[PDB]
Amino acid sequence: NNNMSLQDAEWYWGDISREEVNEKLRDTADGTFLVRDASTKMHGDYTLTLRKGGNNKLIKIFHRDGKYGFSDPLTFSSVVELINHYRNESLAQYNPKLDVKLLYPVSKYQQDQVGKKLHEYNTQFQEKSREYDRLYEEYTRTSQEIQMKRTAIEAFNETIKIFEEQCQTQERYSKEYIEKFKREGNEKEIQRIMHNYDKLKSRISEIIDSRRRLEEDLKKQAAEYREIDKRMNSIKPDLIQLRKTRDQYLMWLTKKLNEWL
Amino acid sequence: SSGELWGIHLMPPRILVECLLPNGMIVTLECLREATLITIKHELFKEARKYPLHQLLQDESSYIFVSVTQEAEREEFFDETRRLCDLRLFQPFLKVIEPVGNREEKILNREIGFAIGMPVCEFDMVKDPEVQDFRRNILNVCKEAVDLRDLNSPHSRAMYVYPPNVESSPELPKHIYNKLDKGQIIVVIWVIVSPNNDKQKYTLKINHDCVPEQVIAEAIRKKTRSMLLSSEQLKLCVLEYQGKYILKVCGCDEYFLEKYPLSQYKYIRSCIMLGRMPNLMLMAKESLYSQLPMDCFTMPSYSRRISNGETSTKSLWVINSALRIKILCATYVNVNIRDIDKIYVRTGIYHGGEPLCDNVNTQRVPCSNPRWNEWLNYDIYIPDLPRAARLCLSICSVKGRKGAKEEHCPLAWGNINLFDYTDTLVSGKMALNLWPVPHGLEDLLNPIGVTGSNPNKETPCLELEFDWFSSVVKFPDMSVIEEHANWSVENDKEQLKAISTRDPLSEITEQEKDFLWSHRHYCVTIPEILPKLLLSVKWNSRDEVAQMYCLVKDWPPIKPEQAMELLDCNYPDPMVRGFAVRCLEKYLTDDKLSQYLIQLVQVLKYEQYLDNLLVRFLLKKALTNQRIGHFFFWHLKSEMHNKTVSQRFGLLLESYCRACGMYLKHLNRQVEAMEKLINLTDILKQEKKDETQKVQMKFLVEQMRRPDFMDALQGFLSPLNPAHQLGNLRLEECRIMSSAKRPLWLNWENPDIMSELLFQNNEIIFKNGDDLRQDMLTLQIIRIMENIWQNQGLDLRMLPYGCLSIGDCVGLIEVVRNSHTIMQIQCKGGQFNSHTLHQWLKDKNKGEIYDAAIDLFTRSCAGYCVATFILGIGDRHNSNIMVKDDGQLFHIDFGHFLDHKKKKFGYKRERVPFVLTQDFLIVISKGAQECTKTREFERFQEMCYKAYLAIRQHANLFINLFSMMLGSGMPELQSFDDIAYIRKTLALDKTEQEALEYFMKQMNDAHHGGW
Repeated sequence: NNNMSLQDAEWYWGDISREEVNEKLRDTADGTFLVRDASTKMHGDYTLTLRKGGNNKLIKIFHRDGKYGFSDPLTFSSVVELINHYRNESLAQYNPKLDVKLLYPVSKYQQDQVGKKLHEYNTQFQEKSREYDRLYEEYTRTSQEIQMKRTAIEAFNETIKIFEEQCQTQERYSKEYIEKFKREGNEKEIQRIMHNYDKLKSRISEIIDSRRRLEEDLKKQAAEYREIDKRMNSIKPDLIQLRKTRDQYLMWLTKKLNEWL
Repeated sequence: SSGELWGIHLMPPRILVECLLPNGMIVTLECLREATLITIKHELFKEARKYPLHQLLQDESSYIFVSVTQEAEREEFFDETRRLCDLRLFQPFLKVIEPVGNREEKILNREIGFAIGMPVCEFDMVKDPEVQDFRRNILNVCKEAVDLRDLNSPHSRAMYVYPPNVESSPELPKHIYNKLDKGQIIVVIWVIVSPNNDKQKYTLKINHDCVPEQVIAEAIRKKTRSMLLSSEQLKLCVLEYQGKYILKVCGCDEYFLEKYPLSQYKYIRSCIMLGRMPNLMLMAKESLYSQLPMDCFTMPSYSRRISNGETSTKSLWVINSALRIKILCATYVNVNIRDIDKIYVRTGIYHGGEPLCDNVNTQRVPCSNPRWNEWLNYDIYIPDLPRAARLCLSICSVKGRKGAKEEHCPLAWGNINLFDYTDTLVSGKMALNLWPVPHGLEDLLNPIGVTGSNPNKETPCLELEFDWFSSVVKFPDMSVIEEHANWSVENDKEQLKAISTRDPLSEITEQEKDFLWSHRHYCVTIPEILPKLLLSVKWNSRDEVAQMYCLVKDWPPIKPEQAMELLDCNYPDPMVRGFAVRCLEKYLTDDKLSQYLIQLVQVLKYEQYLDNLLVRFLLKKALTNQRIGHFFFWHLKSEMHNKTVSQRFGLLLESYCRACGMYLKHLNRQVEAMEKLINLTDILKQEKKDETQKVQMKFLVEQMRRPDFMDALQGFLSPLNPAHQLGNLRLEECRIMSSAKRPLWLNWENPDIMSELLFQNNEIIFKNGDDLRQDMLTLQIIRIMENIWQNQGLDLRMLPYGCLSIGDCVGLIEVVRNSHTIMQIQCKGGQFNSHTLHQWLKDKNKGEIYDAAIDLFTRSCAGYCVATFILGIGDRHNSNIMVKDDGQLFHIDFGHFLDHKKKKFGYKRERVPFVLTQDFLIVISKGAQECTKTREFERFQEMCYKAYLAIRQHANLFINLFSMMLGSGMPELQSFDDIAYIRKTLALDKTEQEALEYFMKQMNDAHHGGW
């Protein structure tokens, strides 16, 4: 390559914590490398973040006597030269951990497409953030209410099952009082046994009506609960994507920047 | 009748209850709320002969009622003493079907279901063999604990009911050793309290290391000296009275049953620390033995069910094929058609948190046709699969428009254990009900979440087809692994120590991992290096996992607070977690177990099987200690609203309540009282948002004038502290606050006979709608840091008051004596001068106790400044700080214990929430025009620096505790990036000298002092 300066490297980021590296190296193909500095705050630390096999792997770079290298012996004059060589090779000289090649840098330059152009973007953030929480707040209320109603038909189902057997208890015992109490008829209690029979039979009509009413009363908000999930997921990626808008607007400035809004 | 699911809140004058009859008729009877089932039966059979077919009627007590409750379950109401209100009736009807089974077992089942919060018939009606196997096999440890409870009865039963509250270490810190006259304590003994009214107090000058046997010996030798002078043989005849007396904490239910040094008891140590006189009392041991109830435990009905086989399975290490999983189809995905373009299924094999292979995705398909039928291929061999491997997968949607930059978002996630609990590899067709994506989650997959299908059937479901290898495949036995073991065949001592000294969350490099694995045999010399060694090994191999199993088999035990880290989400292996459980069994005391009971409960979710060693250890400890068991039940009950952990916590609660003994009565009384309070708060909340405090006051006094609420809100142990008894409810002090979220202040009375010298009124704030879990975690951290400071030699005593969550966004908060908020401080007596707080403390107390109040104020300020800076608790306003009259202050509202404000209003806050206000400077400096150059402020700086250094030295424990609480579900504790805040504030990466420099720079930035 060339004797190019260390600070202005394409792959290099300075004073970047572990969590920024972890969130930047997400859903990333194999062979992606990233060079940063350790949080131990000694000079010439230069941790390298190679992501292989779905998880990031940290490789230390040493600075012994002005030379660089992952391990003894050290024979690299410049860490830029070291990374260029390891982009040329595929980690063959080291332990054969799949021998991946440094292929995809995390470039801060290959992206995109002073106080005046920041107030307009802050105003639109708050209005949509509350709506997503508004959908979620009644998402919990409907879901809990559905479960309270889901068990209600089950509660009605037992009462129907109890009463349906109860009318059968009369019917299996209906045959014994067919004639011996109808011998009298007019003043005998047979005028009451059907009068007792229609009392309970009218009662089970209301319960099966209330159960039938509740059968479709449950599905009205269930589709609405289905529609709320449709409406909530139709706005979910926008909340995630509008969060990343700070990535391209906190550079070139770093005062009361955190206070102006 | 109440519940308000399909009915209404029960306030009828007289409630109509319909009645059936076995011959086939119906009876209408109007009755009252207070009527019992026998009372119902009286008017039922009064009109039974009036109705026809009276000859088919049997005897009065010949059969039993049955009806339908609000839980959609049929309840055979065997208990005839129940009133008409508490029946939880869903429909006002009654039926009789005659008894068919054992009355006592179904009474016990009803009690267990009520204490749990849902009927156990749900646990009966499940087709999963794992649930039934767990319910069958946990009764072994239940029976073992019950048998242990009666080894030397009645002593063991007393130890179970009233376990001794003992300090963890018998050693006594130096800062409280100098508070004793020649190492002796003065105790006051109350004796022979009786209807004879011969109450006596005796002051005993006894040493700190004495035993309760010596205490009663001194008490009887001081009591007998007044009634008789004795002839030097009469006094020697007291050898028959040492077995007849048991100490008790006066005004509390804490007995000194075990033979311990007196200064090791927490009550005596607290009395020494705060300076109060330790006031004890004596009683006959026969009274204590007679007052405790008979402990019974009978095997349940679902046991004794023990009375498929082909080629005796096959070992998994003989397979020579890769891993294939077929994604068949999703029944529905609930996403918009025109807006969101395409969906796909993203899967991946995981072990804990780290993947064992690259994640693979199916081809993107439109929402209209969610059918894939694609064989996903993973680059992991079948024998390379570890025991704790899991398949983590989710249904995701892609938005590839607006110039590329696809917006991959999750719709629903799920995890399948790749191995059954019977060590068998997953095979055949399988259907998974996908779980909803948690709020505020960024990652595409959810490997932190628990396994299993969603019980809810209105959720997306995916059909999984697993490869079939002509027979069921079993994980190899330990003998086969040991056969595969041993088949693989300086200045480095300092490097291993340097690796071991750092926190578990520090950076670990590839060369460090290779060095650790290359020196794995030398790592036995440093037993503390086990977590680093386990992160060093990669589990996607076979021989090295066998080697690590061989190493863990012979690994020496480590500290409980170190092996307790091995139970978090990073280590899912059964062998590693079993080793951690063995260390906990052999090294963790009961008191430290109660210290970390909440985290040990919350790390039960990371377990991949219901039946394992950790749950057996926790249940065996809970069933032999009612103090541990009380908080075990309440911690398991507080998380039962969560459907994702409802099943396993419910089964555990069923086992516990089956074998907890006679504590079911007290737990049921607490459940009844808290349920009535929840109902009252819900009624006052959902209906009276826009009513002035007079309306809520009159409604509350009308609700509490009812006989049932009074009868349910007396005579139950306080859930915050089981020793405290909540007796008579005085309604004069019970009130509603200024309605922050309508908190409920409740005042009770001590029913203890000898309780006038102690507090006679128990105050608990009832808050509904506020998540109290972050407050419990903050107060636990506060307690642990205060204990560390007191052990080190710093008298930085703080106030970690009681706080417990009893359900979904509801809980109890302990209230302290004589505390006023700084809002209330400047509200009265005068636009407030800078000398307000110092003058108020001068007016509250003066003379020779003025200096004690001042230095107590300074020590409390130092402790809480260090605490709130380190933890990064939410911004301490002047309304979250309350100061007592004696001088000590504290903080009350820990809304967010890890800032949780760093994402909004900028990106890097790193703020100090509690800054020393100028009034605080004036009072700390005893009142002066200048504060900074005062030598007292230099002493305050020294206190703060020493406290910060001690917490920095012990930061590993706090990091482990946070990593264990990670999986609970708090919004600000969802990934290790949240624990990165507590890691950065203590400056673990920087060395010891410059970490103090960072602390000094932050504390100067807060105070605007160049220094």
